[PDB]
This record gives sequence, structure tokens and C-alpha cells, in this order.
Amino acid sequence: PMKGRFPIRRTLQYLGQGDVVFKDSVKVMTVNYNTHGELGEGARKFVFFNIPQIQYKNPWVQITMFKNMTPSPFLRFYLDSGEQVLVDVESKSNKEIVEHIRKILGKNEETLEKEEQEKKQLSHPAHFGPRKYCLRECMCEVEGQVPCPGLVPLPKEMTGKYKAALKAT
Amino acid sequence: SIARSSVHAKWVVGKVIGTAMQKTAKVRVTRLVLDPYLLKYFNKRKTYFAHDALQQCTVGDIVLLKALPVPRTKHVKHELAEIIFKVGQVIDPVTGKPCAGTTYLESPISPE
Amino acid sequence: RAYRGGHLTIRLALGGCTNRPFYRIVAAHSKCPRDGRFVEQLGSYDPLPNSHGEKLVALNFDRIRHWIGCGAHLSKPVEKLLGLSGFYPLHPMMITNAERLRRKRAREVLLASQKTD
Amino acid sequence: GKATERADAFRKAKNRAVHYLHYIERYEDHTIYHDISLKFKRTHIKMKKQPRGYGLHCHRAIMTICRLIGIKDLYAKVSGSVNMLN
Amino acid sequence: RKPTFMDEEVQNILIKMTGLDLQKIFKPALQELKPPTYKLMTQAQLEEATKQAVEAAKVRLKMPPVLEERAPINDVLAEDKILEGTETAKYVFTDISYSIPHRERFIVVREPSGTLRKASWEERDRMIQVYFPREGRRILTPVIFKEENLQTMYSQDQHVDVLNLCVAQFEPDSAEYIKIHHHTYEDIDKCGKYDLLRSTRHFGGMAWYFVNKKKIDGLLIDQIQRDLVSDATSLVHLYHILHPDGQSAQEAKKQGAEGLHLIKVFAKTEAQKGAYIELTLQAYQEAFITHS
RNA sequence: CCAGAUCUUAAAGAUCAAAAGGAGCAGGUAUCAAGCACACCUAUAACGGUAGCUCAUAACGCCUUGCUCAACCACACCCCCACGGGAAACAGCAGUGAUAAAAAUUAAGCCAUGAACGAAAGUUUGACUAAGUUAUAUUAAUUAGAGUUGGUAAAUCUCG
Ligand SMILES: [Mg+2]
Ligand SMILES: [Mg+2]
Ligand SMILES: [Mg+2]
Ligand SMILES: [Mg+2]
Ligand SMILES: [Mg+2]
Ligand SMILES: [Mg+2]
Ligand SMILES: [Mg+2]
Ligand SMILES: [Mg+2]
Ligand SMILES: [Mg+2]
Ligand SMILES: [Mg+2]
Ligand SMILES: [Mg+2]
Ligand SMILES: [Mg+2]
Ligand SMILES: [Mg+2]
Ligand SMILES: [Mg+2]
Ligand SMILES: [Mg+2]
Ligand SMILES: [Zn+2]
Repeated sequence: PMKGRFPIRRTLQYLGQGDVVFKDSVKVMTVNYNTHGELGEGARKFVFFNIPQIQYKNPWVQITMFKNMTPSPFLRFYLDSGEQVLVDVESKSNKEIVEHIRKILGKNEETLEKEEQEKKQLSHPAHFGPRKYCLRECMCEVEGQVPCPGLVPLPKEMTGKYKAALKAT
Repeated sequence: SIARSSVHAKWVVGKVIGTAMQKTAKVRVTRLVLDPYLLKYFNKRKTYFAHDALQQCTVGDIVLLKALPVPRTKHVKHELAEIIFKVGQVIDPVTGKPCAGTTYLESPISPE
Repeated sequence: RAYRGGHLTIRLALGGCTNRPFYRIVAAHSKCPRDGRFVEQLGSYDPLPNSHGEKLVALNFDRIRHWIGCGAHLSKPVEKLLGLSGFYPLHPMMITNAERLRRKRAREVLLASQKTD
Repeated sequence: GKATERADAFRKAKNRAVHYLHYIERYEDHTIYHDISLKFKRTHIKMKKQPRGYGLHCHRAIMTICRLIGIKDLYAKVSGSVNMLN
Repeated sequence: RKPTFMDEEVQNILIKMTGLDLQKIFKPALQELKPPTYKLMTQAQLEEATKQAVEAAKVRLKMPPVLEERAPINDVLAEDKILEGTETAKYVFTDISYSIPHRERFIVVREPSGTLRKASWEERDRMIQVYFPREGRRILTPVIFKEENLQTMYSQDQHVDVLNLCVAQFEPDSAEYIKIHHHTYEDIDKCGKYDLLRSTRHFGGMAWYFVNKKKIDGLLIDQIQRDLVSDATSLVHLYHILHPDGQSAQEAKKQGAEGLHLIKVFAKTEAQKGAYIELTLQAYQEAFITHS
């Protein structure tokens, strides 16, 4: 996409590939940063680059920014318990902030893989139905079985027409 | 242990729009929503009424809302939990010191 | 859709194409359409004997007994299928029809040796 | 090349063409090296470098020229003015 | 404690004799192509990428298991005489549950005769395929494994591909899997074609086969003419492990044989062709010593 | 988020889920720009009190419209509803008038699945099953006719 300063961050791929997934305790994340100062720098790049990634993977978490309130950059996390995590980001890099947040309330790669494992056992291989939900529709299409007569017309005997015309006479 | 609210909004944080009604703050909450065509994030805003017991709220204060277990009215589903930033009087959560904008009002390195 | 009453049930949905039937064993609400919406798919049964002369039945046993355990009801043909599998005792009606069949074979045997004379 | 008679212009443009030759570097002698995008006057050509099997998917003029160069696998979309000389 | 194919000794010997040829391991494949990618590397980063590639090629090399043949299943769970004439066909009941290991699923069969039995092996596998299909398996056994087609494929020297079809199609403890792997090995031995399986994941297979059938001739001769003697000696070493008591293995304990001399030991005591072995060992030794 | 109904069982479960809700998404039209009571408190549930609430991030209107489809939403002659009132109902299967450019059988069975009821053998079911009709579409062969021939765009000769 042409317009913008760093167009690659408007791409579905870029948004996908960010990895942070909050624990379910996290409701609100609040960023407070400054528009000036060298120290503030990292926080700014965080809002510019990762906040989009983060949000995309945690669509239910309110993220909110505030500019030039406090003399120093920070994050605040509001949890469901009422607990409040306060993360001072000062001379920290963009990357360091993402890593430190992933450490505090993330989800271990174990957790994420278990979850996706529970989602992949949802569509069972041996079922039958619409292409959307299943690998096969009729059993007309499994190798050894009897084929869909819309392909290979049946032997006259298996036809109900023939059976009926037999019982009649 | 059952106390719940059917709302998705269990905790929110927002600005105080107006105080005009008795004991009730109007609060603008803002979220990031991803415009599908441009894949970009913009701020959608929504208002919430919140119950203010002591009428503590000036206009402009950043504030935190908790969802009320039993709705006080049709429009009031939240109670005001904390005042996160009083308007124009802000105590830095990091260093615990009074500040006006980006300036320290009382320096944190001068304890005595 | 919202119904007045009716129970959870394990039945056969009929999929297939004219003259070539096929069945999806299914846990569904009772009052909903045969081929329609269901709660969970349980198995499949293919009535037509295949290349090897087998009728293929598939049963998700774990889930089947999960639902029976919630008090779902079985259809007479699902009953007949489980019974055939050996997961349920034979259904009395299978046994009885077997006997009737035997007596028909008997009377046709006698009628055959009576007509031959 | 340009003349009153068609035959004449044909001759002229042939014999003249042989005087302006380019060398086109071919990767592995089928594709180009890397993706190309150019805006020449009002014409935008955009080409992409393909793998071995994907033959010549291009404006018909570009396919002609490619076949003459030896470029066998390519993808190019032209936008803006399709004027032939440009 | 009879040595098994998964014993770290035999695994290491075979991994070694296999060899890593990164050009054969990773070879252009006939799948749909997508344009290549380019990055700019140091000498360092290039060495790293190569080492990662090597570790990947290890996983690509992981040997398909070898098992002895499975025992025929015959078990009747019940007999209901009453059902006897009621059906012309057999019902086949397959437990399908997503959690269960495929060796633990229940596959049951009601016959027309009325007896309810466990499914045979072949029925079982065919059935699992029907309800849990995994690419590369046909339910009906493919034409290619008849002797004719197989011979044709050996003559175009596809032996690697045959082995791979086979690993996909059949089960490693099956009758057919074993039949076809052994018939194939037999053919690479008749023709001296051993190098076809060299950097393949299938090498240790014909290793372990030829050891246990006691034909090491062809593979020793081959290995030496390729000027790999570290491998020929690893091979006779292996032969000794899997035949602890035998005249060669014992005489190698007596004479205290070094590797090349080990191959000489084996050449004397056991191997069916000692003439070719001694001659090739001669040629290798002499020619190599004079050249280097 | 679930009241309720139903099934099972003591309970606990489970299936369908009304009402109530809202993170987000959701037809056209701004020449529809304001709506006109649309808010809150108090507390006892009332008296009373503040003067609010929605809206250019589209309120309030007007037009068009089933749908995001293992399905969902809505309707069931009309008067959104159905006490009442018009009035005497196929938007069940077949049929038929009218109407439209638009044309399937006033057919056979409960033998299979489903549903209802029965303790049960079983009965019923225009669901449905098997058939009838139709070049609407695919496929298979037994079947040759239509369109086109200035350029785009495959293909022309002589007459009028
Ligand atoms: Mg049909
Ligand atoms: Mg309930
Ligand atoms: Mg509901
Ligand atoms: Mg309409
Ligand atoms: Mg109505
Ligand atoms: Mg009507
Ligand atoms: Mg009505
Ligand atoms: Mg009708
Ligand atoms: Mg009616
Ligand atoms: Mg008519
Ligand atoms: Mg029509
Ligand atoms: Mg007509
Ligand atoms: Mg019936
Ligand atoms: Mg019946
Ligand atoms: Mg009838
Ligand atoms: Zn079919």
C-alpha cells in the first residue's frame, strides 16, 4: 500500500507476525508517552510499530494512548482482579519493551500450542458434510465404495425402477 | 460466588465528558478499531454513564470504570472506580511527584 | 430455532443421491428436520456393500456414550446398529425378526418338497 | 522507420534496428534478475521474476520482445498509457 | 540383548555409513515452483546457514523403522447363532475417536455367519485409512507393487521412490512392507546399485538387511571402490556386533585387528567372495598409497 | 447472559433457548440537520429534587431490502397484534382461474430413513423413498443443427 510512512505496517502479514498474547487477566493496556526528548524515543517507536501488532492479536483489550501528561513514558495494565501492573519504559528500546511485556503477562508457547491443539481437534477427519466443514461429502467419493450415480450410472438391478417393475409383474 | 454483569465492558478507561447530571459522570471511552480496507487503526469512541457517589469528577479527568453488577438504570451500567489522572493536577505514577505536563512541579531528587 | 419441547436423540440423517443412500449418524434435537441442523456428528453408516462386501459403520464411541450419558434417545435403527456392533445387547426385535425369517425359510422348504411331488 | 510505401518503411526500420542493440542480462538464461518497476513517461511497466515453468505472461508486445531477447518466463503488467513506442 | 536396529551403536554406525550429501538430500522437487529468495551473507552467516541446513538434513534422514512381521489377528468376541441367515454381507465397525492411537482402535466385524470377530490386519489398516486418511495411501492396494511394474521401476532405477511409496502405503510391520523392502534390497544387490541409496534415509535398511542375511560382499566391494574404507570397516564392525560368536568376529578379537586389517580378517574367514574383496583391497591400498 | 419448556435421573446434568443486554461489524440517501422529554438523583418505591439526554465518528427521518447459508430471521387471509372487526382464507401435495417474458403428476408406496403414539407386536405420515414431466445444467453415446465471415475477431465467392 503506497501512502503512509512505513507502509509495510499496514499489511495483514506484518500485523499477524507480531507475537504477544495477553493472559486473560488483562483488560486494559494504557500507554503514556511523550512527543519529545531522547529518553522517550523507545516508547514512541513502540506506539508506532508494535501497538498495531499487539492490538491485532488481542482484539478485545482496550488500548489507550495519552501524550505529554507525565514527564516519563510508561505502560499501565489493568487486570480483571483489579490489580494494576505498572511498567516503566524509559531508555528501553522498542524491542526490549515488547519482550519485557511478553515476559510479564504473555502466554507461554506451551499454552498457545495447547490452545491451537484444542482448536485443531475440532474438525474431525472422519466426518461427512459440506466442503466448508469436512474433507468429504457423500461416501460416494471414498475409493472402495459405491460411486455417485451422477457419475457412473447404476447396474439396472440396483435401480428402484427395475425392482418396482419386477414386483408389479 | 455470583456477582456479574452481562456487559463486555468489565473494565474501561476514559475521559470525563460532562458532569451535568447529579452523581453521574458522562465518560468518553475510546478503542482502536482496524479499518479493514486500509488495515489501519482508528479511534472509535463510545460514551458510558458512570455512577459518581461523591461527585468527585471534573471535566477532562482520565478515569477508570468498573462494570456494575446490577444496572442502576438503562444507561448506567458502570461505577467509577478510580480517578487515574485528575485534570491538570497529575501525580506521576512512576515517581509519585506532582507534575504539570512534561515538567516536574516538585523534583523527585530533592526529598528534604 | 426455538422449539416448545422435544429431546436430544441419536438418529440417522439420510444423505445420498437417488438409489445410492448413505447415513450420517447424528445427535440432534428431536423436533428439527431429518437432514437438517444437528448437535454433533457421531458416525456414518453406508448401507450399500462395497468392493469387499462390507457395510461400513463408523461409531465415535466415546462421544456416543457421552450423549447417552446425558440421556439422549436412540432410534430403532441406531439401536439395531449398536447391537450389531456389540456395544449394546441385541435388540429384541432383531432376534424376533430372525426367528420369523427362519420359520419362513422352513415353510418354503416344505412347500418346495410338496410342489416337487 | 517511416516512408511513403509500407514495404519501404519495413526495410528502413529493420536495417535501422540492428544499429541500436541492447544487451539484456538474463538470470540463468530464462528470467530477468529481479523485480522491475519503471515509470517511463506516462507508461508504468511492472515486471516480476518467475520460476522455470511459468511462461511469458505479459502484454502481447512484451511477449514479442521477450521472445526476441530470450526471456522465457515473466510477468508484466502495464498501466497508464499503453502507447506502443513508450 | 540381541542387538536391535534402534541400538545407539547400530544407529551411529549406519548414520555414519549413510553420509551427508547436501546436493542429493535437498534436490529440486517436481512440485509447483515459487520464485527464489536472496539474502546477503558474510562468510560467517553462510557457514551458519549451511550448518542449519545440515541439521535439517539429519531430520530428512531419519530412518524408517524396521520391525519383524506382525502376527495374524484371530479373535471372536461372540457368536450369535440366531442372526445367522439375516444378512448377506459383513458389517464393519470402526471406533473413530480423535484421541485414540491407531494401534489401539477397536475394529469389529459382524459376519453373515453371525460371529463377531476382530478385524484382520489388512482390513484394519484399510479401515483406518477410510476414516483417517493421510496422503500417500490408497485404500485399494495400488497396481505399482505387482511384480511387473516393480521390475519396470527397477530398470529405470527409481528404487528410492519405490521405497518411499512403500513407506507411505503399507505399515512397517506388515507383510507387504517387508516383502517389498526385501525384494528391492535384493535387486540393488543383484545389480550393484548400492550408491542409489547412499545419502538416502533408506541406506541403513539394506545395511541391516545385508548384515542379517549375511551378504556383505557387494556392499563391501562397492564401498571400497568408492574409496570409502572408513565405511567398509564400520560395516564389518557392524557384522561383528550382530554376530558376536562367529569365526570372523572371534578371529578379529584374536588378531587384534585394525580397521583395514579387520576387512582382511573378514575377507579370509566368512565372506562368500574373498577373491574380489582381497583384489579390491589390494588395488585400493596400493593405488592410494602411491597417489597420495 | 440466561428465565422457561423438555429429556433423563434423587439431585446433578443435558438439548432448544424467550426476555434482557453489547467489544466489534452491518443497504442507499445529509437536498433527512437537528430530535422535542428523548435524562439522572433521592430514596422509599412514593413524595420530592436537579435539568438534563441523542446527534456531522451522522441523531431524527425518507427510500430499497430476507440473510453474513451444516444454518439463521420473519410470516401464517387482512386490520404491525387479534380481545374485537372486515369477513370465510392451498405461502402443505397436487390441481385451477386471474396475472406474467416465465407452464412438473388432480400420480404409487409407508419398503427404507425421520416424526407421533403405543409396554409391545404395530399403526399413521403429500415428511420422505422410488417413480412421472421438462434440453435448465452436467456426463455418456445411438444424435446435426445454429451462428458468423469489413475491423476489433477465426472465416467469401457469384449474382440482385
Ligand atoms: Mg437427492
Ligand atoms: Mg437454566
Ligand atoms: Mg437468548
Ligand atoms: Mg420485500
Ligand atoms: Mg402479519
Ligand atoms: Mg392465500
Ligand atoms: Mg396476523
Ligand atoms: Mg400448491
Ligand atoms: Mg395451511
Ligand atoms: Mg393458469
Ligand atoms: Mg422455468
Ligand atoms: Mg403448456
Ligand atoms: Mg416409515
Ligand atoms: Mg415403521
Ligand atoms: Mg399416500
Ligand atoms: Zn453422491
